[PDB]
Amino acid sequence: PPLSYKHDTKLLILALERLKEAYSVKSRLNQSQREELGLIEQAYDNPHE
Amino acid sequence: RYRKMKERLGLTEIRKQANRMSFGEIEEDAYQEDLGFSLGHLGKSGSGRVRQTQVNEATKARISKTLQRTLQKQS
Amino acid sequence: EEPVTADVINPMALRQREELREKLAAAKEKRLLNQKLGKIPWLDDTAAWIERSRQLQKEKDLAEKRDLQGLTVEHAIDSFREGETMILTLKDKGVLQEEEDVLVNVNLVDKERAEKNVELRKKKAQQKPRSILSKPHSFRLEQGGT
Amino acid sequence: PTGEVLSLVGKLEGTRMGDKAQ
Amino acid sequence: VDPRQTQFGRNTLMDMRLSQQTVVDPKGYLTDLNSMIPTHGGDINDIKKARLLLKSVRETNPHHPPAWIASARLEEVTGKLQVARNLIMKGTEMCPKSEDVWLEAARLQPGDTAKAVVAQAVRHLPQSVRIYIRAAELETDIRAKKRVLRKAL
Amino acid sequence: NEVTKERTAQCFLRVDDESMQRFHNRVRQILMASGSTTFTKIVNKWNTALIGLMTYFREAVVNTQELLDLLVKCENKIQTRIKIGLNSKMPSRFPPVVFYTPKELGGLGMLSMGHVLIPQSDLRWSKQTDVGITHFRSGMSHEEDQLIPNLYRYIQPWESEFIDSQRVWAEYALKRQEAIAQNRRLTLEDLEDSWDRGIPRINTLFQKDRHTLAYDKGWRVRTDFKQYQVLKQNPFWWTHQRHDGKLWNLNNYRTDMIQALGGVEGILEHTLFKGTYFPTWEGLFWEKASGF
Amino acid sequence: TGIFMHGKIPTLKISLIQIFRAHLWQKIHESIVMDLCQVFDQELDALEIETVQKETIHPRKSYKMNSSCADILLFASYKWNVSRPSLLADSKDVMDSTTTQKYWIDIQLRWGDYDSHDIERYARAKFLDYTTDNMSIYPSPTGVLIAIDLAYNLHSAYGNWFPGSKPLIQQAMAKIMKANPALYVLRERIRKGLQLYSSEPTEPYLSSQNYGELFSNQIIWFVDDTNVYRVTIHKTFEGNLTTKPINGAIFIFNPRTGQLFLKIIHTSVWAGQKRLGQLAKWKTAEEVAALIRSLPVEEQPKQIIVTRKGMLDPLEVHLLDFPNIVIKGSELQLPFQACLKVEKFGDLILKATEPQMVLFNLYDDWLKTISSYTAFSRLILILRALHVNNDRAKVILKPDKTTITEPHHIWPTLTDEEWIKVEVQLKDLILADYGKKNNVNVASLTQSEIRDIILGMEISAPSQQRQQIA
RNA sequence: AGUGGGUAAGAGC
Repeated sequence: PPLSYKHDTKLLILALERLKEAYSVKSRLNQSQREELGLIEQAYDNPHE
Repeated sequence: RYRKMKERLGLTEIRKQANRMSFGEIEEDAYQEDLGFSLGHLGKSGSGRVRQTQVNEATKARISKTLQRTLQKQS
Repeated sequence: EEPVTADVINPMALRQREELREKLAAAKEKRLLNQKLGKIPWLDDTAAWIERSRQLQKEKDLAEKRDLQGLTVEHAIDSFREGETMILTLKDKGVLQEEEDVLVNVNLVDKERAEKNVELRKKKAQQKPRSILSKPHSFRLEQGGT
Repeated sequence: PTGEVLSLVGKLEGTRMGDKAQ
Repeated sequence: VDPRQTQFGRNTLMDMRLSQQTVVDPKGYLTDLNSMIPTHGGDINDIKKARLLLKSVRETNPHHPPAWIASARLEEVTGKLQVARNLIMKGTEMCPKSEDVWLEAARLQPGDTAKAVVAQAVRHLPQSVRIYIRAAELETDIRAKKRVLRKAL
Repeated sequence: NEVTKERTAQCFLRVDDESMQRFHNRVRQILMASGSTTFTKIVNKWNTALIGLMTYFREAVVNTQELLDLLVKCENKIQTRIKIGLNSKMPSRFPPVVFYTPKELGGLGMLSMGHVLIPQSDLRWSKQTDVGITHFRSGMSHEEDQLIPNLYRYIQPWESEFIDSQRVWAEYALKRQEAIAQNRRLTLEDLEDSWDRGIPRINTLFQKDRHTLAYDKGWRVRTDFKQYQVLKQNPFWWTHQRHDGKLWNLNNYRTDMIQALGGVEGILEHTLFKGTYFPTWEGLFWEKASGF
Repeated sequence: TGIFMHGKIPTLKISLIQIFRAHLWQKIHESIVMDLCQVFDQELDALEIETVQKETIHPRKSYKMNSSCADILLFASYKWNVSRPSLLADSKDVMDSTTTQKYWIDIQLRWGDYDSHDIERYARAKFLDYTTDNMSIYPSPTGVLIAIDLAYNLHSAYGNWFPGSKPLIQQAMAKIMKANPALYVLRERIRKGLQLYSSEPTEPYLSSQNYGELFSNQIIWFVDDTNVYRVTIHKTFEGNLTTKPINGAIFIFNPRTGQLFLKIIHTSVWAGQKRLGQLAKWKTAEEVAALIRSLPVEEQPKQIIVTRKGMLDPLEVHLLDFPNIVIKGSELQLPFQACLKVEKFGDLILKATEPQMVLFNLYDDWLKTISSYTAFSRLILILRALHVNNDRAKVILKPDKTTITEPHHIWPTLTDEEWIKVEVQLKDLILADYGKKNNVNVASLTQSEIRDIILGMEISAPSQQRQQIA
């Protein structure tokens, strides 16, 4: 994957959506799930990092 | 600290509107993967909100302090 | 006993028939609108249009050479003292509500609530208590004069 | 009127699957 | 939908107010020729309540082009694209002076119908030029473009 | 045949024994993991399993009479578990209105792949007006006791699905090719009759994230392999709602289930609704959880 | 309770125990019995009733289902022509059946089920059984039994009918079923247990407990449309009291900086309008949306609080392009409609011949020495006092002739301690005037109560019989 | 077909 890939962002968005669908119905989250969600959101806020 | 924790664990407006289910008016289940999940009044007619219910950013999902430390080390 | 079969109240059927009637009404309105909307040389010649534009330009050059009150108020006549004047405002009503636009004074509402509350404190057809409570003096205007 | 669910084997073969659906 | 795709691939205003040893600080009214908020779909939660309120606005303020525009766009984002056309046509019959309603009509109605609407706008408002440019865009024929542009001029 | 265009072969379908065993195991683990569990959760799990099985194996249930027997047996198991949850004693003449009432009207909203008759005595209600108390039945029809509509008739067969999908996609291709010339985007107006017909449902063309989904490739394989990452088995391991659309509509089924039960009036007659003295059933809403 | 449980349902046992807690069944019987007593005491002459007695019964009579006793007894004046027993809805009566001088009345409450909720048949059966029962004790062989199904709210009377009793009892029982304190308590408890509501959702609703949360550095806009369509009315001793419409002022006040925006509307707008109220509402919403559009994004408000509840719908309609701008209703009545009572505002809007918009700074120069929170508190206290009296408040505004209101601003310029003294004098004014209209001593009020009065809380209770909860 | 799986606890008289 090049540093100047045209689709470098769409793939990340799709991967994050697929990872996030694990908790689309989970009313309660333990520490592991909330850490995973925090990492997903942090990666979504700063896609380049 | 108590105020911050109450804001974090308190009921949000969108969450408060989520667990309100409209009587009589049946809604089609928009989640194929699970029929037991619904938004309730959220997005449903008769919810009493002309505008869309905004997202309470006080409930944003963020990583722990040690996770931040490890990420900074792995950078 | 022997009953009578009632019409089944089906919300799904109600929504579906409402949508169908709306679609039919929209189609009828579209047909009626198209009834009106369907009634609307130099178009291709450039030189002819140029000549016409020049002739219109020179043609323009040559040419240059209170009685409106009949509503009601939510107060009694004696509530207004003769020797004083007051400001009457509108009463807060829902927009979708289609009641009569009554006219109201805030100070007199405060006084009425206080006396009503005071009356309650003092208190401390057939079957009046369940009728006058669970089931507002006013007078109408005429040409701005009552 | 028992309230038990009956098996529809050997039942309602006069109806297709695409019926009662628009 | 984007034509490239295959089987496998609102309520605006017209009055603005500028902000700059007295107590009274009047603000002169400012008018704008166009006021077109994008579709911004999904911001309306109660579709029926919003439709009722916009109908009430149309009844109370028939000469308010933003009312008609907002009602039509709400109908469009709802999916009832015919009642939106009907509402816009009613607004044009009710607000001939404002060209924004006519531009929305051209945006919503299909080709020939929108061309006829723009012609009706020219009948009502032959001075504004935005309707002329819109009609030129609709008219695919080069001869039709020439005709509409020369009528505009 | 694609050349003779004749009925050269006949294809008989059946639900595999492994699939029936998996469905029975899923229902068994639903039931046995219900010691401390709300009735609505159990009914929702059963409904999800049933729609997954029936939508995946449509046209294959009819020839598998063992599957019909297993389905009705498991539905009776669910009903028995709920009844035991209510009271620790089996009801003798329990009515079906409690189970087959849509969840908005307070019922469990269970989908029935069986044959359940509603006794006629359960289709009568009473209303008090100024003249007195009047009694109403549900239907003028002089037939047998009302049968709740079966999910069987509310799923279109795969053969019809594929024929309709081919016809709809041919129509859409024709519309697109005749709209490129006149230079107009398809604006949801001509694509209204063919709305939920094609297998890649036309709704996916108008989906919000239709641009970012086009770069999602190999999603069926990912969905199938998801069972190795999530602790819960997915009934819809084979299709994606976003990519493929919704392949089943329960609007008509629930419409006819409300109609068969006598409507909201009769259903609420079975409930405490008239005991709340609410003037009407329209401007009301539920609350899933209390404040505390 | 009178509820019969077929098979132990522990969840339903708990639910029904909670619903009928604090002896609710007995209280419902008491309420119905006393309502019938009152309705018969009202019509005591037209029915030839000598007197009416509320018959004493056992404390647990409401649960006595096997047997029954009389609850209400009617004494005839001279003679009553009791008719043949019949259902309540049976208008036809064979009036001349037996003469008597007593008319006992029995009241039964039951919890009906789906199969057993026909209250007419139940009433007839219970009446016959109790009349023919030896254990059941009744004074006279002539009487009536009224059965109420609370689970379905079905009321019916069966038995004897003295002349004129059927229509009166029908109307009275319809009224009691429609309205009854004990029945209302039953309905409320059932609604709470079932957790369904008649469309009263929870939305941001500014009260006196979150009033402190208002005092934050965020941008807030108080929008008021009370003074939009208004007239002046004066009474003439010689002729008739008459009115005259005047201009209106929409308030777009901002507590953060005192930037109060006046939308001045000339009377000419209401020329050919048949519905002035909602037109004023929509005009206010339009002007508010236009003002927010005028301002830059940084200074745009994030909370719009309206004193009136009529702006909750229109604003959301006209603010449909600004989703991050939450609108708050205000249960407490901030006295902002009285700011036009200031001499600098009413004259200005009454001589404004055309609609326009003006800006004011309600915090003249106080912000130089006090925070905007203190400025807002002082301003709201001043407006409360102005709305209260408008005459003694003006006197309190200037303590001495030295205090002169310069034309540049509105409120008089005073020293800090002078401001303290004026504030405490205005507080005393407000408390004394509230006591004048409530017959309550100033010292009788507590700190929280005084805060509520300044904000605008009131206490009233036309139906205190809900004391039956205790 | 069938029994059950349906005991409110408490205070002293």
